[PDB]
Amino acid sequence: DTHPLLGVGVTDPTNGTRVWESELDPDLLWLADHVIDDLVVLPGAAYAEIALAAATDTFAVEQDQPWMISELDLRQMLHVTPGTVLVTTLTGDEQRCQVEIRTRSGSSGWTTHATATVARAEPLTADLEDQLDPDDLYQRLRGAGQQHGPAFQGIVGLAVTQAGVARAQVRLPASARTGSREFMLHPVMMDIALQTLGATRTATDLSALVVPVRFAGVHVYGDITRGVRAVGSLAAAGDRLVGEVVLTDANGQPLLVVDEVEMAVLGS
Repeated sequence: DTHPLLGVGVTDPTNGTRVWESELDPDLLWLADHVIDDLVVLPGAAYAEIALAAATDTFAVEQDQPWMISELDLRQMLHVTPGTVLVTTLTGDEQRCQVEIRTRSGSSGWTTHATATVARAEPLTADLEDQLDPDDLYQRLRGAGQQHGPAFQGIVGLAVTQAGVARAQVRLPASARTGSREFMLHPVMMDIALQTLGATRTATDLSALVVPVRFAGVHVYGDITRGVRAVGSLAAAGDRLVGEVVLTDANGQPLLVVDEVEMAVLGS
């Protein structure tokens, strides 16, 4: 009953830093279903889950979704090969804390893949659609080398505003369901929410694919797995493009909102 991504923790008495190691294998539940250029790469959303899971395991809190992620940098993609060991540290207090997520090659070597700053949760017109075919979006993304398996195909309905906002109908697929219990936030479900940015006009106007590299302000209010509508916008500023996405209830209540998703073109 231990967290399938985070694994088992131990606090280093020398410095109060907490440390978890975890065995990752491509054949792990629906990891196989997120691939890039024929390589299984762990989805960015996973780091968010790990960071939350790490905070929860460290500090007991009565609140249901007690954390928000101030920010999260996706410093390097992790190609999930057999017997990958994923190593998480956490420092800081129960108000604010830093997570860092690495993989370890043997002993004496680590590669940092993500860093997150977790904090306590803060509580809670002729823009009309061109209907779109989800199967098109997926086939396009397959063409740009991103192969979403069955578990990650949560976009069951899709459309774009004239303003270029992607509005999507999402259902967490069957294959993604199993193993679900242990997650503070379901990485597949979040990934799905995030895939809408790919349908945003800025993104489409851009082979090569656009991918998140940074999150800021990820808010969780419930079992996003219950989320059914996902709306993503993506503007281009500076040299850099940044979107928001928000995932909602059947009763239109926000389940997950990420205030900022910095994106970047990747050669494929």
